[PDB]
Amino acid sequence: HDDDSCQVIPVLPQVMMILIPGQTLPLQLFHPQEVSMVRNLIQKDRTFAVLAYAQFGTTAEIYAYREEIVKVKAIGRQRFKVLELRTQSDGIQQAKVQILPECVLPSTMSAVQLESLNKCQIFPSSYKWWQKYQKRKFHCANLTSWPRWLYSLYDAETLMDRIKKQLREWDENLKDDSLPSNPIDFSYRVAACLPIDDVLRIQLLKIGSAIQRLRCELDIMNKCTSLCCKQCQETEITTKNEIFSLSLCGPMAAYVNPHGYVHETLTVYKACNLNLIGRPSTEHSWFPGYAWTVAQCKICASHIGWKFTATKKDMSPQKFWGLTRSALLPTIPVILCL
Amino acid sequence: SLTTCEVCGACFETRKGLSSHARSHL
Amino acid sequence: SYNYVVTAQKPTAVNGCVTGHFTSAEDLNLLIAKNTRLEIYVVTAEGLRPVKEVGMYGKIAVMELFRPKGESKDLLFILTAKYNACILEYKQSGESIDIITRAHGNVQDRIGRPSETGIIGIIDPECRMIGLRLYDGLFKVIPLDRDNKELKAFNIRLEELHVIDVKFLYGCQAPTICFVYQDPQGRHVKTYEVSLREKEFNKGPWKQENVEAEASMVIAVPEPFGGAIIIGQESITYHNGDKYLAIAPPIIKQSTIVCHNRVDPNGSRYLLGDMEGRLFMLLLEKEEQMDGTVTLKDLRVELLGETSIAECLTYLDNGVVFVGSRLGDSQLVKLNVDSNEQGSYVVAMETFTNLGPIVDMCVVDLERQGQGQLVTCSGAFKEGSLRIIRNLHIRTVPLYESPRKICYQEVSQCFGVLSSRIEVQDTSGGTTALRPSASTQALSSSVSSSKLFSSHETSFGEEVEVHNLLIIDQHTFEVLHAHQFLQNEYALSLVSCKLGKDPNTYFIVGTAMVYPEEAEPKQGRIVVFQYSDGKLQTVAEKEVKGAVYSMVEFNGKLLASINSTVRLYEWTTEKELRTECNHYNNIMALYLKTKGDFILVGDLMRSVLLLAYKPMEGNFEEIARDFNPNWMSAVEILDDDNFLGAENAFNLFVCQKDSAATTDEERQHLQEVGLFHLGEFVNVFCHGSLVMPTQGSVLFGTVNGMIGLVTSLSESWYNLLLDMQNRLNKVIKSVGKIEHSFWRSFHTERKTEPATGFIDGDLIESFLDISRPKMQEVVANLQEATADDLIKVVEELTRIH
Ligand SMILES: CCN1CCC2(CC2)[C@@H](Oc2ccc3c(c2)CN([C@H]2CCC(=O)NC2=O)C3=O)C1
Ligand SMILES: [Zn+2]
Ligand SMILES: [Zn+2]
Repeated sequence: HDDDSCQVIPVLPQVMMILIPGQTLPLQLFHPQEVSMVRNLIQKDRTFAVLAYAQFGTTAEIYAYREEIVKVKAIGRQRFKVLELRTQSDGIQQAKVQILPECVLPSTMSAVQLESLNKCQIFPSSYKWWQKYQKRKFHCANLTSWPRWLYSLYDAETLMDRIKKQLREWDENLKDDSLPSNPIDFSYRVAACLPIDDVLRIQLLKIGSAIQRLRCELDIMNKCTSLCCKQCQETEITTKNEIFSLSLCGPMAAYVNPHGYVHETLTVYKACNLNLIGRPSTEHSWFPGYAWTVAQCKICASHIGWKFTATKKDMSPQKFWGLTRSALLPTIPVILCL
Repeated sequence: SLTTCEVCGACFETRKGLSSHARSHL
Repeated sequence: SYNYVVTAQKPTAVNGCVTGHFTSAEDLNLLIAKNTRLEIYVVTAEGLRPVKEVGMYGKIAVMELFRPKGESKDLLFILTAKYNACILEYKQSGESIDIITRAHGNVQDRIGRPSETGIIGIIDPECRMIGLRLYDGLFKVIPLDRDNKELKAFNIRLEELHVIDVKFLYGCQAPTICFVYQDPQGRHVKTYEVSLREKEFNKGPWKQENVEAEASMVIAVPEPFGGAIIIGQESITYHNGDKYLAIAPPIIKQSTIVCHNRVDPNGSRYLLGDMEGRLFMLLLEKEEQMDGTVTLKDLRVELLGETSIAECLTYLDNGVVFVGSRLGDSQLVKLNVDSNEQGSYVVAMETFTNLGPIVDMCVVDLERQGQGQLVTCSGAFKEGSLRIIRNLHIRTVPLYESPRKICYQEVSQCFGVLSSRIEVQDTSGGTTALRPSASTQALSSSVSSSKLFSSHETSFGEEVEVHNLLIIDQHTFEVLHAHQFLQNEYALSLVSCKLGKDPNTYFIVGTAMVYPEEAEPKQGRIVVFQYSDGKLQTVAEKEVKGAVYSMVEFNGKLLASINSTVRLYEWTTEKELRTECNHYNNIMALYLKTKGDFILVGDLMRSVLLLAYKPMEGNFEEIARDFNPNWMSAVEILDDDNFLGAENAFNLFVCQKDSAATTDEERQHLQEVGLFHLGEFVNVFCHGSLVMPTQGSVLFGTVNGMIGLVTSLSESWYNLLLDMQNRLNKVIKSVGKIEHSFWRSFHTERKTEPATGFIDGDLIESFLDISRPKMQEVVANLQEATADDLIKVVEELTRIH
């Protein structure tokens, strides 16, 4: 579309969600009113509107359409602000939408670049390397009223490595396509893969620039080092340090239960103040080798996740915990900055 | 069967136990 | 509101300098480029004769002379940053001298990634074509074979998408470019031939598939040898078909080569300059073979001397070299036959004032006359200085280190300057300074003694900055005291104010502790100094938990920003700082301004946040905010409702509080009420005037040493001037035939919107310099009003500066 267009887009009715650009939502449309829309959509723009509930949301574009009922799969693309809402008789809802802004900015030193220096800006393809990176990319900081290290705090490529390095303390694993190269894309991945609650998510989606959004996500990863029960708010479950990745998968992948319920499940070494419900089992144990025991807040008995315990004696770790993103609330043991 | 949670997979002795659990999800 | 901008000081930094035959075939000219301005001299055996200095509606990015088939004297190709391309010719009706645009057009491409190494513009040795490398992957070709009055071009595709530097080669049958590019496997040099017939590339004469990792300069050797010299960090290599001569001069591995000029038309002596003012000569040792041919025996490099940090170099004649500088003054230097006591063949034989970069400034009435002089932190490194500018006359105080912030303490008749010095880790186990300078040679010195903080495998050669507070006398401009701050401490804010019921006037310095490991600054210091018996003593230090980015006296208190917190401070009876209130924002408080009880906060990204200190309550209350993300460099309060700022790229802008107090959402938001492409990069905004219908006076310095005034206008006035502007734009002739409105249009990297709420006083004032016939034409039919009454109105305006 256009970064600040006013477009109209149909709303998947009962669907309710925060959709981060670049997330896929699987949908099964059976009510007849709905399947009609999907039909029109897929013949036309193939994009509907996922609302935040609230005057915000994301557009979702369809990349998979199978009629059995209509079964679809959409990717999130653009964030918007609701302007109007036609709740037509059919039961579907049309929406006047303002596309929120993805400001893309040049390098900080682009304007202050000394012509003579322009033929050194291409660099030839580790602490020392990034020390030189900053000494060379921001050399022309001497022409301004600010120092080099300040400009690094707004330099997309630095911000991103800063984020990678932390994310690696959670998953000694990949470092290549593992994460995107476009600040915008990378910014959006981080948001959907941090252990944050929907409000934090909504903040990042309301941020206008990929640079401001990376700075934010960094602030989240540096200040909200404690994860509490979202429901009673008075129970610290686990701390940033205890995050790890059981397999390549990652530290909070999405797993499916025998009933299609999905669970972004952050694996942590130790959790606290949790009561265990029942006897361990192994059915559909997402982590083959350990058994699961349901876990809940000792104060409000809200579901937090499971406790995985090793069947064998070889395996390490012997115990760990899986906590589902929707139960958790990040907390600062002070605001988040742009 | 009647006493397992569809969402987290918990199993109660009783089909009331299961409803008081269903709250804690909503 | 509505605002009026006028130039008080043209840009002084030189950004490019070519030596050719522009005024006549028999004259040696030096054309010099200063951002918007072109300067044309004649090279006499006594020195430089001025000829004509013109203004372009653009930023000069390519400036090259060339002599196509069927031309008496050279012609000038200029290409501006907004992609305006022109070809200019000289023409003097005995007394009348005009620069006529023979061709023009905007060479921009609707799509295309701007190349990282920026706009390159070359001309084929046989003037067959102009080459432009504007976008990664493409190459524009302006055929010169015929009158390309409109600069009709064509875009040859190019597969190498990161080309560093590119020049046409000499002595080859068909037009040939030689370029250094980088891909995964390294940096490589390739040629191509340019087929205009076929409007694409054909194979080239030669290639070399792995050259010096940081090769950056391609120099095309002229017809005698033919080929190209590839310059890099440590090696100076030569390539031609099968010849490959490579050297690694030890002398060049101290600093990086960024300049070159060809001295002899045959191309066996090239001047070379680095980033530390070293001036080198590279001599192509030739081999005169009997067959009649010549081979390249050896490459030698000789150190000639030291000059201003050079942006561009041209030899003139009789051993005179022009040095174009942006960090310091430009100069003429004479190269002698023998060396000197130390060994510098160089001797400075002239200099030219450059106030750029203007990092900080302040306005001050040193003579108690009601006029007002301007004192600037100017330049960097060895060129650093104070400049004193009065109505204009300029006194330069050389500092030999970088001034960063300046403030006037009238009580003690001196200036406070925060300055940095580069030193380098020494083999004795410490650090050595690179040369004497302000901190080094101040009558008295002091070194902070805090113990508030606690923090050997570095690198011999690694450089370090040493931050000092300088106390310079306002009359002798001598360095009286030099206070050296803590090791690993980076000074940021400076203030001279009396605080509380205390009668002393103090020096307040805000700092931040920086370590290469920790990205975000987690600790800092507000220090309170007082200068009295020739010595600076420390009154109180408040150790903060962040970087003090700005300090302002706030009606007797001290308003400081610590990272994202706007903190208000009071001076106690016991001479210490107490915290009244805090205000925590969601941006970093890089910029802090106050008019009365209003507070302006901004960060690097044009985030604006208007606070206010509710006096009875003793807290701050958010009045309004705006987020229009973009790089912002400077910002100032015009009045209690309007706010002025500088953003990328070289644009100014003004937003105002919604004066229309309608609803909460409206009243707590600032509307954009002014957009103007300036052309300079504003570093500091200073309320003041250099003198004594318009209301206000805000002066600004820029990186190019251009000084500006902004003044607020009256709805009636703005409209009337608006008409003048267009009225004029019909009569005043552009140099590249560039539209005033294009040039002033607000210009980001990816956006371009037309200017608003600004009057270009530079154009307005040009009315008094046009012909009284033409004057009447621009006044025709408006109340029509004569010239003579408009000649008055402008005169009032010239008086503001
Ligand atoms: C197939 C066994 N069963 C039989 C009874 C039942 C009603 C039909 C289902 O009872 C579950 C419901 C829901 C869930 C589970 C089991 C198991 N489970 C998680 C636990 C953590 C983990 O690691 N993997 C999981 O799949 C659920 O969310 C399926
Ligand atoms: Zn709880
Ligand atoms: Zn459950």
